[PDB]
Amino acid sequence: SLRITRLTVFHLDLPLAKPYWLSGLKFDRLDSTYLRIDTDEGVTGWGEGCPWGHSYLPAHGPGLRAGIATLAPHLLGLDPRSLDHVNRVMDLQLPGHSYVKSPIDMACWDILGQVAGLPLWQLLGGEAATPVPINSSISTGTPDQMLGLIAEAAAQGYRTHSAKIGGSDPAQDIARIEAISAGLPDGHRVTFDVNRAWTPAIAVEVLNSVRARDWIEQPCQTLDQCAHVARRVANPIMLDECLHEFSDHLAAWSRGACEGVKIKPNRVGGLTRARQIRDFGVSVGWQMHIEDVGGTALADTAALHLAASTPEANRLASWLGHAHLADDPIPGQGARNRDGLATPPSAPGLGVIPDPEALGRPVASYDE
Amino acid sequence: SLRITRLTVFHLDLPLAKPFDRLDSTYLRIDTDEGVTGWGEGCPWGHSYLPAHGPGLRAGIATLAPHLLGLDPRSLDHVNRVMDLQLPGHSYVKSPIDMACWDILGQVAGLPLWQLLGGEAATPVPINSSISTGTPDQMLGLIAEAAAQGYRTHSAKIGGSDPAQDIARIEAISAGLPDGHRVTFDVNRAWTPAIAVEVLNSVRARDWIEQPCQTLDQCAHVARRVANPIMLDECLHEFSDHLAAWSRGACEGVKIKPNRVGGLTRARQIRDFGVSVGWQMHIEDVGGTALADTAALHLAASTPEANRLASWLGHAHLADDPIPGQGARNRDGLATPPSAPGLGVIPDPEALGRPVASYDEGHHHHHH
Amino acid sequence: SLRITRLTVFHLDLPLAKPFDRLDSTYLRIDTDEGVTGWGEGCPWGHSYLPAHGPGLRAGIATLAPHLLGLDPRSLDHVNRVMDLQLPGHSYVKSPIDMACWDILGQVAGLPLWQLLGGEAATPVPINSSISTGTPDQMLGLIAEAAAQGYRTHSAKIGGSDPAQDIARIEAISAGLPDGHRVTFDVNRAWTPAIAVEVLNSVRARDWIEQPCQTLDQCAHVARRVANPIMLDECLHEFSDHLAAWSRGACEGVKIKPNRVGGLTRARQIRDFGVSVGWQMHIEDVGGTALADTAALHLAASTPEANRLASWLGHAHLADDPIPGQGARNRDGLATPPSAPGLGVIPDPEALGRPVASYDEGHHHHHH
Repeated sequence: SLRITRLTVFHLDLPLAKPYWLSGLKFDRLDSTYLRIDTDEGVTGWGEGCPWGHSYLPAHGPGLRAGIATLAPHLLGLDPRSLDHVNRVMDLQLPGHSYVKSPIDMACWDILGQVAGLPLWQLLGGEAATPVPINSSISTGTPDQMLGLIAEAAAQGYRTHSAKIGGSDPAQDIARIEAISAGLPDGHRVTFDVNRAWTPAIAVEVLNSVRARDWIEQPCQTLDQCAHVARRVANPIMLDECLHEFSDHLAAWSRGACEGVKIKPNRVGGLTRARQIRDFGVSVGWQMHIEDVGGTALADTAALHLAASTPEANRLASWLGHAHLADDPIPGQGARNRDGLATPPSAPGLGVIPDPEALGRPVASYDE
Repeated sequence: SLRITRLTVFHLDLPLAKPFDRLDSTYLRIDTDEGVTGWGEGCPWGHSYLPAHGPGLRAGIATLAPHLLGLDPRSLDHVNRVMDLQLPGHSYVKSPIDMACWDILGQVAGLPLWQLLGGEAATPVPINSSISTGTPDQMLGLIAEAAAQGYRTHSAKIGGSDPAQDIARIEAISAGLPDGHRVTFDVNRAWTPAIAVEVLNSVRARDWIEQPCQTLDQCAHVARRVANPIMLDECLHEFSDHLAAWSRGACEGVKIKPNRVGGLTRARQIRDFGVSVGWQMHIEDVGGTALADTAALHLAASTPEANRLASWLGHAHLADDPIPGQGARNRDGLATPPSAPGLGVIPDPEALGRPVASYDEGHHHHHH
Repeated sequence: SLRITRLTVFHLDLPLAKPFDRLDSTYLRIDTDEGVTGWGEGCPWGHSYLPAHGPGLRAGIATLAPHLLGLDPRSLDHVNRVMDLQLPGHSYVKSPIDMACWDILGQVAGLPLWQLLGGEAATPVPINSSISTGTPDQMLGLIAEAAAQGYRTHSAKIGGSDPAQDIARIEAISAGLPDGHRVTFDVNRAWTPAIAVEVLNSVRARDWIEQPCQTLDQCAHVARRVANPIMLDECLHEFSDHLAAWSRGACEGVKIKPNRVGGLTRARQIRDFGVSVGWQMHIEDVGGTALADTAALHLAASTPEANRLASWLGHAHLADDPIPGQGARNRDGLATPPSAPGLGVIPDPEALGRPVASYDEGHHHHHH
């Protein structure tokens, strides 16, 4: 009886606070898509898809909007409360393209929350709007630079740190790892994030040279390569970018490839798909970072609802995308960082409402 | 801010239509502070079928009651976590509690359960018959009678220590089906691997065989050696058993029963897993009234059609009805779940009788 | 020192002969500074068949265009590496780009593509028919018609939720073939493992079964349990999927489609792997005009005869032809690739219409 009536697509140019200079490109800004879903009864949901550029994952801004175009005729007329059904239709009408699917799913969850009068964290089964620890991002440099950046991060109140390492020089990674692990303040945690920059050979060489037993995030490009490394080294392994769908998680589990995963809605295709993965992780005793790939506090809030509803023993720190942006299109809205922690809203649905006058003029609109 | 205020336990002596001649059923009413009230049923098929019995169910509620009081029943995963913390195992105890909390959530949301479980419609679900064991043409008599009733799937009970009569049963039934109709051979753990191998490799029929043997290991052994699709049921008590079954490659379908697996929250995760791996599923409860039948039918109706087989209605086997004209009933071999908010069945406490237990919150200045 | 100078994108609305009633095809012209010009086609079979759609293809070219400009198109592996760096996945986008660079390389070398892919001759390749689903003798009518045309291999479309009609289809078609002729049963992911096991073990026919199920895991399960050769297709998106299929022992053949795998450079590696492990292969594209058909036929013709099965020509299903009298065409159920340098098909831009996009190199002192 409830029925999707209009889909409206907006495009946001979001400059980064720290641009960086790629070898192939000055990586300057993010191409975010906001999606508004209107229904016949005046309940309206919002979703965000914002890929981390077009080189990070199988995802890009222009493809996201092109994907919505293709899906739009089929989403019109659906009951947005029947969430698994909406996902089935999307998967029927456009296979893959999980980055297209995530803001559509997110906006339907928003509608369902408003209709039920429940915040997303409660629909996802959580007892409370649990404050979720936020991790810092420590850029690559010397031993002394990164450890100075860590002391800076600790002063802002971060207690979990993502130290960015990697490159095909093993000896400087060894010196980075051993300095950072030995020079942490008390109670603080590091993850060493390699972001696929190692081959199995380099991974085996550095990790077997090192006394540190901290988390290693996604050392290699593929699951096969990562599972190879895991058999040969002594560190906990966190997987992330190689995990595109549920069957990849099933594969990671049966190989014994990891002790933790990151879950990111824009990688896996929304909150419906991300919740199934979360629940699987709980069942098998994974520890999990739950965040999105990038963009505004809109996407950040969606994933933090999943993070907060996740049991304490399985939940690790979240990352907030909007902390790295220089602009804010939804000021004072959604889940924000105060003293190293972020709390999701308890308002029905997603609890963040964009003003369309802050967003510019719609790039596309679809109705029937 | 919604809270559980009272738990009330009812016990129902239900005579069977075809006489072990009666069932011990437990009804559970859960009251809240805002006057929304949920119902659940747990009814083991005797005490000898599963790790489950009537007296144990009420002792389990007794054990769990102090911990359920004061919980938010909309927070369904949290409620399941507390129950698992406070009484490990005992999934037959937890099934009615989780059922009644789903009921509350649906009423609070204004949504029927099949929609909360993601389905697009109150889909009419095919019902299967139970054909009791006899001679070939005794059972072939009973199938024609069931076909006359409007059953299009049939569950024929076979098994024994004697291979020759089970061969004659299978080949007669399978060749002498009416057109369009399906038969499942339910052996119900009666075979050893040896007999299963001899029977199934002497037989031209390639119909479903439901749980040939006692254990997962034994069933996986049979499956490697025979040509039939294998359906698993009684050996699967939690999600990890389903994971083990998939990794062994032991089956191509599972039966999902809320009283075996610990309720609807646990059954849904299993269902979603089964859809992911391409299982076909019978979704039904273990026994009892149309209350437990309806809860399972909401899950069945919300399942994709490619993965959904016929349901079994327990109440069809009873002489008594405590909830007349209510819930999901057989209409020409189909059953449609209700589309009222929540479960869509409300017992009258006058039809049930006097409560065997009641559990309440108490004042701090109270004196006897 | 050869450089890409311009990329021009054309969009072609192609009506189907038998009406979903049209195809969205993309033609791509790549110009160089030395005046040698290459063409590619990418045409997904609707948007619902693979992770692939028309609008996404052009958005993908848009994303990739700045990075392709100024590359040497003779350096084919390098071109594929840049594309993989700049847009991960999206193999349907990359297929026309790689195709057009092969075209350039062939013209530059003075060699037809089948020779650059190592083949001794423009070998005439057997073509297979498509037999749409019906009754047994409907499909047996359509096979006799295809036999009259000169088809000696037939791809009969089967599948459904109903085992009994698929059994009757298979046994009639397989027994009622004309002598010398081959049938492949293409189910196209329509079966669950349960139905696949029941159907294939009820059937005397030992013909090819093409992709019974949705996933690699599900197909590997069926193969362990049945007697037919299994052909894999839609589940294989990159080289690592083919490696996984071989290590699982899931199949005895694969279909290779350039639009699924990311073009000719990726298809060749797969082809060479398949020859090494003793696979038999159908080599064809996903759909579209004789442009994409010809590119696939160059690969098919260069394949050893022991490993090569029949090709399918997409253009045979279209009402329109944008490139008349050109490329590889059916002659009595055989097709010979051209022996002109490169691809051996040059579109006229006047027959296509006005370009939907164009991308160019720009001067540094330029002002609007």
